[PDB]
Amino acid sequence: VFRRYVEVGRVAYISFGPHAGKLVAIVDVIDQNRALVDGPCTRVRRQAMPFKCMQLTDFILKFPHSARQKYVRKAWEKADINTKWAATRWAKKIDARERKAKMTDFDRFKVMKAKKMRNRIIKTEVKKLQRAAILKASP
Amino acid sequence: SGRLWCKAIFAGYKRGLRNQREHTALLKIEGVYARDETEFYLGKRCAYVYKAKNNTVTPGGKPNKTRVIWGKVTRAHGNSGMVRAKFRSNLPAKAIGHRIRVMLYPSRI
Amino acid sequence: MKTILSNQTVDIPENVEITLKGRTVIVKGPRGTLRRDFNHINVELSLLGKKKKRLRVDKWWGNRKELATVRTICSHVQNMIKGVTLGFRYKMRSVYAHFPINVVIQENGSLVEIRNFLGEKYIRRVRMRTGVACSVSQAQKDELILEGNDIELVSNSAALIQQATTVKNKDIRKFLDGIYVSEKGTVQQA
Amino acid sequence: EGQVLVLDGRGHLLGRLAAIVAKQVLLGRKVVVVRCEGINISGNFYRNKLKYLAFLRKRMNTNPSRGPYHFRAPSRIFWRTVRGMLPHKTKRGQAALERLKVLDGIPPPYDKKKRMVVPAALKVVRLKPTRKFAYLGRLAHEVGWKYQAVTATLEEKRKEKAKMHYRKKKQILRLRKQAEKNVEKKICKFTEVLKTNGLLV
Amino acid sequence: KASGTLREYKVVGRCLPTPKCHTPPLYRMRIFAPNHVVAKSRFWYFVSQLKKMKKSSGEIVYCGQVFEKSPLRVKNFGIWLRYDSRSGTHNMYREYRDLTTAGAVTQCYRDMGARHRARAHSIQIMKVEEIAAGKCRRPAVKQFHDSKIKFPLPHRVLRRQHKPRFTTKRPNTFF
Amino acid sequence: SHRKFSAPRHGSLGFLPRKRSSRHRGKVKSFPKDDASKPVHLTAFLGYKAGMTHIVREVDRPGSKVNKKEVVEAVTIVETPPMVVVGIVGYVETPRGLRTFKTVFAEHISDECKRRFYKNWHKSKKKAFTKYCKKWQDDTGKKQLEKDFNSMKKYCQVIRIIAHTQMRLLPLRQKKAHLMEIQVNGGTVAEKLDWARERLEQQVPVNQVFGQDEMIDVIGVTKGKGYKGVTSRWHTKKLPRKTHRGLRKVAC
RNA sequence: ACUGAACGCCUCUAAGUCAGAAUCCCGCCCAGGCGGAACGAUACGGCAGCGCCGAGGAGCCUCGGUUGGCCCCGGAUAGCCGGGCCCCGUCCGUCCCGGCGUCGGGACCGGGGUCCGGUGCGGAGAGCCGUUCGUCUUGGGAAACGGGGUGCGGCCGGAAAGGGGGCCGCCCUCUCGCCCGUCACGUUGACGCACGUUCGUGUGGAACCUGGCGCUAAACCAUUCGUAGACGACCUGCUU
RNA sequence: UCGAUGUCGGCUCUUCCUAUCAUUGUGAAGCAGAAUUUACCAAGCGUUGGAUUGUUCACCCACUAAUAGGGAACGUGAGC
RNA sequence: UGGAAUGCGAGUGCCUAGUGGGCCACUUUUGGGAAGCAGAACUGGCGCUGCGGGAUGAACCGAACGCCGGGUUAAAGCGCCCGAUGCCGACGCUCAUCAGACCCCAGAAAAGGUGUUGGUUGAUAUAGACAGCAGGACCUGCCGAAUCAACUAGCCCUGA
RNA sequence: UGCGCCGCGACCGGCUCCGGGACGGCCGGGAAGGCCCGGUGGGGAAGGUGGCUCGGGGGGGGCUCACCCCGAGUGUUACA
Repeated sequence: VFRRYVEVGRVAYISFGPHAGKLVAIVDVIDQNRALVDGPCTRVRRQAMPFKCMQLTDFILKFPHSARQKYVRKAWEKADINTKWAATRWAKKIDARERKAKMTDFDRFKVMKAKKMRNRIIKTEVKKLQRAAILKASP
Repeated sequence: SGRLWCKAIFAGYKRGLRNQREHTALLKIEGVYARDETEFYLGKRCAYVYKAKNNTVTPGGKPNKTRVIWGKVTRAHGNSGMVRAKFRSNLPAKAIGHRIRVMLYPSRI
Repeated sequence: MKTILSNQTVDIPENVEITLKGRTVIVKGPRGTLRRDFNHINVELSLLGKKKKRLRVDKWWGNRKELATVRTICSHVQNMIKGVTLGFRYKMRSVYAHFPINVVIQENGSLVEIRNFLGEKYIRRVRMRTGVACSVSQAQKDELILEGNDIELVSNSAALIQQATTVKNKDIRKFLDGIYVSEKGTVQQA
Repeated sequence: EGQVLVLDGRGHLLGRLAAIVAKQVLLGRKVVVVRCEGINISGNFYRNKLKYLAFLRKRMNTNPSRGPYHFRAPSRIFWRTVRGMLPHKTKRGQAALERLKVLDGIPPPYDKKKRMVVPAALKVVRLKPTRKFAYLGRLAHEVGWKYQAVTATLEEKRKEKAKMHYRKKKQILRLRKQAEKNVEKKICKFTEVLKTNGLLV
Repeated sequence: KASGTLREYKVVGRCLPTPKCHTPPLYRMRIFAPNHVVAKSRFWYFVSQLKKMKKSSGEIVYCGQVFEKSPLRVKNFGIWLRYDSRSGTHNMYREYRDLTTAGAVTQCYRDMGARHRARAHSIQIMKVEEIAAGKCRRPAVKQFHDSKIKFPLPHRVLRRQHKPRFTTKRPNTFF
Repeated sequence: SHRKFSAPRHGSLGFLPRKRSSRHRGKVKSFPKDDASKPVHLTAFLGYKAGMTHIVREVDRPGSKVNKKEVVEAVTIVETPPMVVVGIVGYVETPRGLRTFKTVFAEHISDECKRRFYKNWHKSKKKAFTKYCKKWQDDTGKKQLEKDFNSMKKYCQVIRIIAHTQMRLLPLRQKKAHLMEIQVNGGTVAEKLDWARERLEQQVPVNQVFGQDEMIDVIGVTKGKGYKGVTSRWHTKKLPRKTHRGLRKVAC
């Protein structure tokens, strides 16, 4: 039933630590609560992180446990984890959530104008398809 | 054309368990539920707007039934977004659980 | 101590199809179908293989108490497998010293009437669980036969009549009267 | 937010929901709690049933009609747990208590409304999955609550009607997706503005 | 004593020079204490019960913190300790996995308090050494000696309660 | 210290309030449980206690000492003239209990039943139900009645009939009829309503409610005896003759 | 006692089941909340009161709060959400012979499956809807199967605790509104300043004038009764 | 508590406790049956009529399913 | 060279009221089974004293007081009553059909548990462990990797 | 010297609680860590990669051939 696994090479997303919003790779498992992680291509140096602050992703790198930074970096660059992450829907939601939080007052005004006009056109079409559906169902 | 104040609730006076100091009021501002979010509201003017029976003069208007006790947000309280405020006259106890406006007037942003 | 992984596997015969709706297990065989819910146990159930299918039970980060549920689930599923292929047949015998125990079967094996137990006039009527049929055996003089697919339903029905014929206010060591489960087996042997 | 806070009591824990409701109602908010029979209490049913029976034994032996009143409906059971969290002997506590409304089932005002949930009181969040718990509906029925079957049939009728309303909502939603594709040429500029600003990405 | 996250201190001391003994021997201990002030007090506690040397008749020649040599390497630690129970004193050997020697000792103080209600004043730590994976003895530590370690995170409790504090959607804990 | 010798308590706390009844007419507090498979029938009736006499009969219980022997048994005579159906009440089941949904009355209601609606019939103008009855005649009102029976059909779980006794036929000073709700049991709610509607304004004799040698329940108000001491009210032991300040009382 | 691990066997116990009592809880019975419901009748006749049409307004006093809305699946959590396809049952309306034939299709659900997407929920409550300076000259988009009139009717709307919307026709308002431009102004450009900006035609009370349709009663005392009773109270009768 | 808390016992009446005599449901025996003893859930219900004594206590006579033990200002005197 | 350090202005007379029932606590201590009993030593306290905390309380913990504004603490706390953890607090332990929950303090012991968690000591097991399938009557063959015993001490349970 | 009443602002000073930015000292003259395929190096193991052997599960082409994915050994850098 499970698909994501804490394992050596698993890429994880940090949620709330000092390194919130970074990607790390699991290098070793210290115990059931802590894992040795390394972020050589994401400006996170090797350290111990709790499993409570990391959200596992789909990407699994290939390196042995306790491998040094250069081998974690070679795997990260070979798999191109940075560009693959940016192409995911998880990252797109993150970037949309951050840019909506940065919306200015003038941008809020312009979104109001666009949303007002957009919903008028959609509402008109939804009504037309309603009438088509009810007429086709009951001629 | 629209509201120009933030919604706050007069939770109670600054107090211990068995001693109540009435010169300081404690406010809960809507949408502020952490100590680090209370910085914006420090020094903001706050108003207790109520209604009475007799008419009183209104600045820039005709006499009506609206009376105001003015105050300002002094500092944060707790680490859950509550603030404390000092009003020119100590607030009446009937206002506990009722609306207090935070007017955004003295602006730093 | 929380063990990382405890696992066990059950082999599924060729005459049985097992389907998993989460922790609900459906076992289908020549004698019928059985269903059982395991939502009270936090384990992961998997089906492995295209031919010679297997059921694997996994428990992660379990303590000693919840590691004991892995084999319990496996044993239950092995019971539903044998229930739909071989069935369950519990034979009972009537033991008496003076007063014969008269057993009459009504409603196609659903109601068991026991008369003259220790000579008294009260008629004991025991109702079998749904899907359990009671029969009077022709091989032995006084022996009952319970048949069904669910092992828990068949054995609960046997317990119902064994406790119905209980002796009161007398030394149970000496009187020894009653109907007792003699052997547990299968409807068909294979 | 504000206005009236309507809470679905199903799946919540009794005291943890009561503590949150008690503070909200002291802050001036009007609170409505529906489906109080779905409220859970930690610990096996027998232990919680014993707790209520000990409560039933408490009674003024000179005149029990004066004595403590043991309400058996789950809504009134919840009302009394919030009552013990409020200063109900003062005017402020009484006024706050009047702002609370508790209901068994979902009567006419409030099924055609969206109910809220308090995650800090949910059983799936606050209880370990291997710990036993009790249902307030069953516990109330075993101590004298008269209407659990009736509230069950009315719940079933409500869930059927809510199911038809949801299919109509789904058909509207899938029509709106088809409308979006149909007018993509004439709404592209407005969609572009929304995407740039974090909506619709 | 009490604890924060302990550090390791190398404390070297001796007796004051005397006409009988002009060059008294130097003694060294490894002390795990929250700060160097507590480390010196702990040094005098042990050396007085071992070598008949009191603080008033001696001096602390050196007291510095011992930094971890491989803080990015996962290790197994054996701790030899003795502690006082409510009835009797006992010798215990325990294992921990950690990145630093001090962190393993802090784990041991927490674990003694959790499992035996032992307070820090009732514990004496006499040996801490790094153990190879082949010489570990406790099953709790041995299960992480697996080059293909792999486990999911089954039932994640929502820790961000009270952030909305009132929501339409019930939380999902599968991930 | 403990009671020296044990004795059971005097009286029962199951009739505790021991006050004057708030009602003069007996009240059915629980009707027989409804069974939809049984035919449609009434469950109660109203009678009047005329007197007592004794009968002679021969009993038929085989193992008794009076088997096949003649016995004398006291009996009570309850005069039960037929009741007149004047209304229908519908009830819905709610999580707060049974709630009155809608009641419908007949077109013509006799004066003896209207007397129940007044405290001074002599001074009254007898205007009760004079506008309601016109609804049975008007075409718009007739449609509302049919809609009101249909709503009762699809929403009500309990159906009752409002019936009154005929005090013209009784030798009593009182002329005001007793009104009562009698629950209709058996069948479906639709069948109950159809049964009720067709015998609206009609007469129900007691033989269609009760039958011979059946065991029934009697509800009523006990004979009044006014203020009484503990000796008569609760049957406590009288205190000795030489007691000061009273014998007919509880000492402690 | 059952099934069954822990502990390859065993085990009533750990998860999960069964039978079980002068006990317990409810029922039956007694009372009936500063607790509700359905129904009936609602003021002399010439002086009047009262009810409905959200009645039509104009004004007054009083009690205060508040300062956009969300009209809803059921739920699971060692799993879920959304879409078409197969199987098992259901439903409407078009021809055929009110009722039949899958006679065929569209439109449908409920269940079990199968695929295809999504899942740190984006068909997202970290959300969505709406989002108002006012008029004027005029262009381009959008709409023109639209806006509004408690307009007027008509249909289907609903009982757990009457609040109910959508659809159809006929008129007028007709493309004015919504988005981007252009043009010309403002009873306030009131010359830096608070209680502004709403719900709202708010709750309660009394009154003024004007227009229709309606209504003409009971309760208590007194007098009787004795199915009642210390006194109150209660059960009764008084031109049929 | 001494500018006063009426005092032994009985009578009357209520409620409570269980450390259970009986009765409901059970487990054990040096439990064959009958009778009895040991223990568990358990205080719902019941636990009497008399001779002697001011007596509590005691003792005997006789029925009984049993004739268990206690508290409530050593319950209860503007109740006797 | 004012003959150690530190701190401090000292000396002295007359007249003199109330009091001369005490009580409590750490430590020490006598009689008593013991007592919220009786009797001592030292110091502090209550009495003479309010204030924050211990829900409440003479004596405990903190701190001693003219009327106020700001700031900060002590002891103690921060689910709600009730100010303050609405920290994405850390590691474990523990399920109780009488759970537990904070000095004085307001209720429990000996003895037990194959509940669960640690720890100590000894022993077996490739020639082959412990189980289980049986035989001879402690040995064997078949399954083929951990197991057995004693003790100890945390929470929970019986004792209650 | 004061406003009739209700208010607003500015800068200066005192106390106080906070927020940003930048500079330097010490340690084992910090411990680590990174890069140069570091070197043409030297050793040692296992939580042992590749290879080899044995057993298993899913592939293809047709039940041999075979493409993966496992488990168990053996083994010291090879395809980590």
